[PDB]
Amino acid sequence: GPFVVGGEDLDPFGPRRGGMIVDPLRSGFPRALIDPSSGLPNRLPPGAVPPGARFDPFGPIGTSP
Amino acid sequence: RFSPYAFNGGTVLAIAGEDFSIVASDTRLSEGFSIHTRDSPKCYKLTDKTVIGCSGFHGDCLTLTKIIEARLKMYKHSNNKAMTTGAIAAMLSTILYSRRFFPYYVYNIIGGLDEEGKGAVYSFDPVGSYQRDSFKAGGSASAMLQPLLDNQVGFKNMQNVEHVPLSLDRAMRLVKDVFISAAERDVYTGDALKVCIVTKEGIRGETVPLRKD
Amino acid sequence: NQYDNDVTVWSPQGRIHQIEYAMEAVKQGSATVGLKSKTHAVLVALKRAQSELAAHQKKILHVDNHIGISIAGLTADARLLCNFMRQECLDSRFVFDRPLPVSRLVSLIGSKTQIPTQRYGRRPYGVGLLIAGYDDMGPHIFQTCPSANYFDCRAMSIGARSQSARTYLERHMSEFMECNLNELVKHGLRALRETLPAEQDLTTKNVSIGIVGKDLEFTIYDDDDVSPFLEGLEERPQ
Amino acid sequence: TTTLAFKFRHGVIVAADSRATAGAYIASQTVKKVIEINPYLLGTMAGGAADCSFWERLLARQCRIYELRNKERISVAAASKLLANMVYQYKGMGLSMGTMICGWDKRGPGLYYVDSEGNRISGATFSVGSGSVYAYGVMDRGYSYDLEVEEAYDLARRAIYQATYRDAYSGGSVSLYHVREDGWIRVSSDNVADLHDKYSG
Amino acid sequence: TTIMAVQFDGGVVLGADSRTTTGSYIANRVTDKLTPIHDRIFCCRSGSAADTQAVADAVTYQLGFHSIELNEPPLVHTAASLFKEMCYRYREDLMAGIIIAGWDPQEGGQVYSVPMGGMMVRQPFAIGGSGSSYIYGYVDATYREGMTKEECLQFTANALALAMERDGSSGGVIRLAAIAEPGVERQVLLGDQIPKFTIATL
Amino acid sequence: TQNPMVTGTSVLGLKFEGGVVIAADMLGSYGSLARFRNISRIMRVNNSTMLGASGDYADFQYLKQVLGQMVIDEELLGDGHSYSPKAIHSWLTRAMYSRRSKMNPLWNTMVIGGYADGESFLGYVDMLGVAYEAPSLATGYGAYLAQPLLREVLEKQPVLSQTEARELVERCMRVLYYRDARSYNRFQIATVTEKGVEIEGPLSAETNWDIAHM
Amino acid sequence: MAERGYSFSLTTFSPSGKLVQIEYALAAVAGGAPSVGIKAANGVVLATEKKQKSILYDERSVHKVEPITKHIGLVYSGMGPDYRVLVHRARKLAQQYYLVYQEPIPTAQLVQRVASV
Amino acid sequence: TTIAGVVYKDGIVLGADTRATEGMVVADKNCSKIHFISPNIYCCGAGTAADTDMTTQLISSNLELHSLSTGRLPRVVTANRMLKQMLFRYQGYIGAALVLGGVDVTGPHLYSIYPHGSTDKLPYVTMGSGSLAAMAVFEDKFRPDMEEEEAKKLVSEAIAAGIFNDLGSGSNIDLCVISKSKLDFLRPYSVPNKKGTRFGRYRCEKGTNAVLTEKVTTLE
Amino acid sequence: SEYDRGVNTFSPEGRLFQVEYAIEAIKLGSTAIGIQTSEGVCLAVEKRITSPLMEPSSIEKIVEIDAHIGCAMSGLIADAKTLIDKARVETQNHWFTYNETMTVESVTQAVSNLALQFGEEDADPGAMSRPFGVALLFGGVDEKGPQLFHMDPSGTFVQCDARAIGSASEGAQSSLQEVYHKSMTLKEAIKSSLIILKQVMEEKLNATNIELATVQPGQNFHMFTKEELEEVIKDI
Amino acid sequence: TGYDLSASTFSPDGRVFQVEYAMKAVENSSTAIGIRCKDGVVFGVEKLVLSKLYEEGSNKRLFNVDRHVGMAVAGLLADARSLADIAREEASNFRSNFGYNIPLKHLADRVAMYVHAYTLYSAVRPFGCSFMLGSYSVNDGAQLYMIDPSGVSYGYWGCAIGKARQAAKTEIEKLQMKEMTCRDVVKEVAKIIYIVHDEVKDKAFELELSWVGEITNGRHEIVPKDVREEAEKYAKESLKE
Repeated sequence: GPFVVGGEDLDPFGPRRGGMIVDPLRSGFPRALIDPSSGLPNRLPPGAVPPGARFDPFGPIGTSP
Repeated sequence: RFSPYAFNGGTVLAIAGEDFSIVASDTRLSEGFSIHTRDSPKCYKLTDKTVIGCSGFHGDCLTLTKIIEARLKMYKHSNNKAMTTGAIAAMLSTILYSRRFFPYYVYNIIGGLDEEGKGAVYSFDPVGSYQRDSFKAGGSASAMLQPLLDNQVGFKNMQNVEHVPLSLDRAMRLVKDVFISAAERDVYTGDALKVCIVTKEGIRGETVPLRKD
Repeated sequence: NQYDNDVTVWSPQGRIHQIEYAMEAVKQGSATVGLKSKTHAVLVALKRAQSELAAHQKKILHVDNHIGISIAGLTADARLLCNFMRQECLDSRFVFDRPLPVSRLVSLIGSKTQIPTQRYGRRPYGVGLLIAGYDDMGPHIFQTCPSANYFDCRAMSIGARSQSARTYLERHMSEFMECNLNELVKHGLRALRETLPAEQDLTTKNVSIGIVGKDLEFTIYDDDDVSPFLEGLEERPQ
Repeated sequence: TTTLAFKFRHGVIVAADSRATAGAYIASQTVKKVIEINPYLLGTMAGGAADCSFWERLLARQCRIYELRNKERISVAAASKLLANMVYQYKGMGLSMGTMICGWDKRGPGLYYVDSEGNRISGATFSVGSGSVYAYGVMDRGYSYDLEVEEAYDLARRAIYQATYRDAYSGGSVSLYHVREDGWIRVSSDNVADLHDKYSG
Repeated sequence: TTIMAVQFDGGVVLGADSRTTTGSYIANRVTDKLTPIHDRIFCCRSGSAADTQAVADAVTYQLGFHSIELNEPPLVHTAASLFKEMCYRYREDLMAGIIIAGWDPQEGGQVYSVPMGGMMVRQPFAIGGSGSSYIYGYVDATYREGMTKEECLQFTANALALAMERDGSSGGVIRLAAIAEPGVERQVLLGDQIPKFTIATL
Repeated sequence: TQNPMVTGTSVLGLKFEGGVVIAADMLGSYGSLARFRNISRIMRVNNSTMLGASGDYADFQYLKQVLGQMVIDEELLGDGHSYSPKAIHSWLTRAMYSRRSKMNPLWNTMVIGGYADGESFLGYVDMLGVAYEAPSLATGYGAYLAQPLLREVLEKQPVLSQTEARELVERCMRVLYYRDARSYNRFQIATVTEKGVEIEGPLSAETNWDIAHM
Repeated sequence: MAERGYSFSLTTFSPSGKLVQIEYALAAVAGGAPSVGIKAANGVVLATEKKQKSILYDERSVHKVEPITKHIGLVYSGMGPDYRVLVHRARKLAQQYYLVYQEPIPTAQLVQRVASV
Repeated sequence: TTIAGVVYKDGIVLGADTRATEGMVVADKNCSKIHFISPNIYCCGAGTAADTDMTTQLISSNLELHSLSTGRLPRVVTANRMLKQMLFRYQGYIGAALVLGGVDVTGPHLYSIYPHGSTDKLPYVTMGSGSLAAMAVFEDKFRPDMEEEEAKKLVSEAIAAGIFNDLGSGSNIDLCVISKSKLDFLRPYSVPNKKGTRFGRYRCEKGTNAVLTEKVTTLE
Repeated sequence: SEYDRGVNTFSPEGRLFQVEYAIEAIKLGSTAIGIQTSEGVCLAVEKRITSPLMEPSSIEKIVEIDAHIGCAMSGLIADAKTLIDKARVETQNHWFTYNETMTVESVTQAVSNLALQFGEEDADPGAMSRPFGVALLFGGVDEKGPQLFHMDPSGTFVQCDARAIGSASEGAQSSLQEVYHKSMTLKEAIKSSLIILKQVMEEKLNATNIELATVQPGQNFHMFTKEELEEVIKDI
Repeated sequence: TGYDLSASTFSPDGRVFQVEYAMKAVENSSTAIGIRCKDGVVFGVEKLVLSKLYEEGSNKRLFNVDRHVGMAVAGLLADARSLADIAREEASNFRSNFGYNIPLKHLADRVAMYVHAYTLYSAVRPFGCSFMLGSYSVNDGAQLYMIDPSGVSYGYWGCAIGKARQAAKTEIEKLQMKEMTCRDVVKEVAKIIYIVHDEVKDKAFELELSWVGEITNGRHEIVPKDVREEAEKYAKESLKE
């Protein structure tokens, strides 16, 4: 997944994506993937947290309902 | 499903001098929002002149370091001599590309001395694309530390500044300061800084504490 | 006769002649001596030169940081065995992160060398090894044979005219144990010199020394590193 | 990435930028995107740096073996065909390479474009990379087979400079190579800031 | 499906319902889910019918060959181990929860549970199938140490009747098997022989 | 293993002066159901090594069988060499990484405790091949609930006695029973010292429920 | 133990151009029990002698005349176990032919396949 | 498709409808769904028709080889074991479901075999899209140890219920009666459905069709 | 008479019969001489032309393994072709993997590891049925300076200051023992090699009867041209 | 002539001479004996010291096939080591498959079948060793089996293999082993080994003793040094008169 390389370095438009150098951290690697609903008795609705907004997890990873 | 990868943090920095090479890393191993351990250095001594730093998926780092050790022993047996820093870099590039379709999630920086005695630094992408550099930061705080090394070591975006050759003491101070800043701003960097200094007199290790929060 | 051409053919006397011929192949090689003290294991090999303008053939090889061997017999067979042992040691260090015990390596060598002696179209390994190692059990001297049999030895010599060396080792085995490194190497050198004719003397050209110990990795002294060990050796008693 | 190569009366001019990007982050500004395969053969990097470097190193090994076996240097067409056949076996597996094989052989100057999709076309002028459209425009406006050597150098430098100006994944310095009958030469390596001073000023 | 094996001093008591369903349609209402693996070893099958049948056939084959070779009666632990090995080697391809119960000259009555995944554990009693969830509290509150064979049969019949009443995938008749040193005794409970519990009304 | 079926909860490890202590509850859960309440998740490897595992119990049984066979073979050789806790840890790391690289992982997180040559060993291996040593360990939910307390005590007092280590382990077990829904109040405590490996159980923790009246 | 067989032919040409192993197999056949086959206008009769060396044998246990299909029969002269092997192979070949073409194999086709074996 | 079978006091009665459909269109009005396995064993098929045909043919060939080797009458248990092992090792990719019935030295046996490899030994079984109507008929009227005529009537009633209550079944009723002394392959056994008689005539005469080119080849 | 024994049977003296027979086969080849000096390595081989209609330029008894390694062969040249190809492939593989040049010793070891890989049973199709019938003289310049190596089908390889292989290897080696010394220059080595070749060759030495190549520090493998050979043979 | 070159060839008399030659090779080795008593099995090997340079315990002819199974060998030592590896693999596989320790009879049968597999083809050579298997368990008691190069396996009360096995058998027959214990059987085995050894023919030997039984809690192990010294002293004093 995040190991994509050379797609965007060869053609500005096209299905292929990726730069010249492989870097999962720069290609949407989950890093610490936490559910927004972690630490909650109920699951959050889809789109509750807008991307780019300051979010504080309600609990650690693994406490998702 | 099943994910064969995980991000365990860790920043690796290397600076090549005129007669020295420095490889530095933090000693914090993590996963998600937790800390696995506070003493897990990312620097490994390969030969008397070469030190490698590996960050990323920790299982891949362990396997890759063990494979590199085995290959160095094989080379010493087959050729009756130890590998050079450039030979190690080329071999590591081949090893990383051998897993092109299931890559090692490792950020590799090789720091040491070349055949002329000058400091050599090699930076690797996970599939083996590498080049020789004078300084390089890799890992979770690479984007934080690289511009500062460009400004301070490369004297970039500066005018009326003499390009004085980098000395060992100044490089050590700079490495300590940049890792202090990284520990300030990066959540994966902290709990210690381990510095390996590669000179013609051997390899010297040093430890500097960082903040634990 | 008709029983001496195949390794799968027993003789009416209960013997296999191809194995004995491979033992003769081992006996054809130049003499080497292995001996150990309480803390060190030493291999001294008498190298041979094809001509006056040819370098003396390598006889001591690196296997691991704690294991080295000296060969006598077919050199290609020796290289095959050395590669197998190196791979086994590397696998041990990769899987368990510890040096492979010497006895287990020797058992693996014997198991590998037994297989060709029982299958049609194969031949015994025509090389004999002296193995010097150090591990948690201390120093070890081992001898392997083309018959796939191996021996744990206090001291041993294989190759041409090794009987005199074995006699000297028999004489001085009582004091081999408490010797220091220099004394042990001198004992090994005297045993090796016992294999040489009177007109021939030990020199820096035809002597190779391999040493492993508690605080010392396996090291080979070949040409100029041999002179300190050669210095102090008395003249041949005749 | 912007790499260009064109043939003219005095050989093949090869130019490239030196910026490598990881997402929106500039990983390196000093990448050697022109690969010196041999003293007579050149290659270019576009797409995956590791892919291009590895497969052109394999091509260099193959060319050296060919020279040893046949006691004669491989041709540009044969080298490009070898690279194309090598990369066609992994088609659809994710390799991203766009390269130009440039050299001089018994047929004169040679210039082939080879990509991981399987294309292999000989041509006069080529441009590969994300900034290849701008370089194409500038080069086509300024190209002629009868160009002088200094004029060809200026054209290649200007085209790469404009491509780096308009493309976000192109930058660093312009590396210029000239392929002649007796091998190639590394002409220069000029930083984009110096070129901006020379051109705008 | 509800299956149940209980151990008493002289041996074991096995029980199962007889309903096989394809969705909500009962394809076989008189199914026999108690499979004899050897003379004194039975197995209770739950999950995929094809997987359990194939595994039981293979274990019967292997155990018969092993017993013929050794000229000795097989151990219940050996049958459980064969089931466990087969169910663990193919845990991704099989859907089989097995209960192995039998009698041994060396060990007496034994109940082994091999659930999906391929783990093996010895228990005083075991329950499996989709209907076993409804009777966990009942067997927890009702089981006691030292029950005789008749008490074990009554306990198994009661638990199976409750599970069949509550579970839609369970029903039909109750098949019981008692295994001891003298041999194996089998019986079928149907109609009014099945224990009755009155429905609470008003 | 793609989908673990019967799983074990957190396993704790703690080094003290003279050996290591390892604790794990005796429950195997089938999802949310507490199905097997008398299983042992701690194994004795040899006279100097013990092992406790979380995750799929069938995979743990397979690994127990393989490790026991390895120990049997090595003792059959009888040449004076025995596997150290570090060697067992390295072999486990290699096996887990090999399984992960084939997309057929052993769904387990194991704690290796040992005492050889007068020094304690505590090792962690997960299903992905991530391994490290630490003075204290806690897998699963214990990494969030039990590890902070052990780390706090070790930060105040780096070296603990056996009694203090056992008391801290009991407190961590009580906290895990309070706050972990997949845990049980019936656990084992295994200790390795110069005298060997000793496994104690079943044990229960004393619980307070006076906040129910608040 | 080694499961490999000999990869060289045991039947080879002689200086006179004869395969003597085939001639010796023919001698083995000629030393066998008599067998007779007669094609009549409306059928074929296969006859052979089966005289056991003792009365302790069970005459009803081993049959020298064997059916291959519902319309093909076999009888031999020579070595019995070889005949058993060829009978098994002929039955398998006929069943394969029926599986492919869904009609019973003609006698000529089965004869050709057995001769090929 | 409606296939059914019962065990009566002296043997096996198998029944099937003779309609084959491709989607919602009837392709064959007289389809034989009862397959020969051995002179004493027959099989009714459902599912992928080609899979059923090939599986029944292969098992019949193997049983013929087995009976030729042993010299004895084939057993229904042997056919059941072969079928279930072959189906299981393909993990249901061979979508053949079968009603297997026959009489041997042990008596009459009836099996239902499913594509994944699971079998059931029952006194009466139904299969196909009309299986539930036939099963209702069986559960309403079946009694153990029926006579041959009563069993034939019951199987015909079950197949008729499947035919008249399922859109995938129709046409005629085929019966296979197996006992230790005889085998009765009744095709057809009943004809409950027929084409309606013509009320008029269609226009179809010589010369109605225009022809561009014509080529005639004389066969000697 | 030649099939009484397998390819891997020991003699009562401890020698494989086939290896000894290959050693015997070597002695039928043309003489080749290698001399190693501090200034480089020189290789000289007798071409041994059979007919004047033959083109001597097609005989290649000296080959370039790499830019810094050369090989002289004696015996069955068709057998040496595959060994030379293996050596070239090994050098290129080492360059690919490590971005450096092989040492002469490692190349000789890699070639010698193929010598005993023969046998009938337990062999893949296309495996060697017999040992090679060639002796190889490997001369090159690496970080340890110029070096000369000798290889034989027994699998043994040694470093040599000056060695001769082929039919006249006995007389040439005795001549090599006298003329050679450590302080020898490259020109002296070439002159002595040509003198010994002229002594041992049946035909008169000329620019077409012989091959001569040199490897020196800072210079690639260089095969002498006809004018250079004419210059060297001018005064001997 | 030529009927004795392959194990896949019968002699006109109906003999396989290669197996007989392997047995002859076995008959040239030193003597190892094993005695079964009412509570265990004791093994004793007359290990010849060919050279004084060899370490003590070198070329040991007693093996631990399993935790409960011991092996005493005679003949070619490399073949014996390969057969010990085969027996170890068989025991490990049995425990892996069926989940419990292999019975000694079953292990003996498996290893004997493996040995017999080498007496049928020209591609392989019959094993040049014969060995004994001893074990003890609560359920099965003491068991002792011997396997010869032909692949024949029998259970024994007292067995001897090697150069002097008829004299060793005569010495063993004087023992009422069915009522003795391992403690006395160790001394008796030592005495028999010292009796059958040839001082004139053989320069020196080591006495290798091992046992499995209730005194060892069902484990096969080397007889402890104290008991070994007592047994050696008793054997020497019994040789003297």
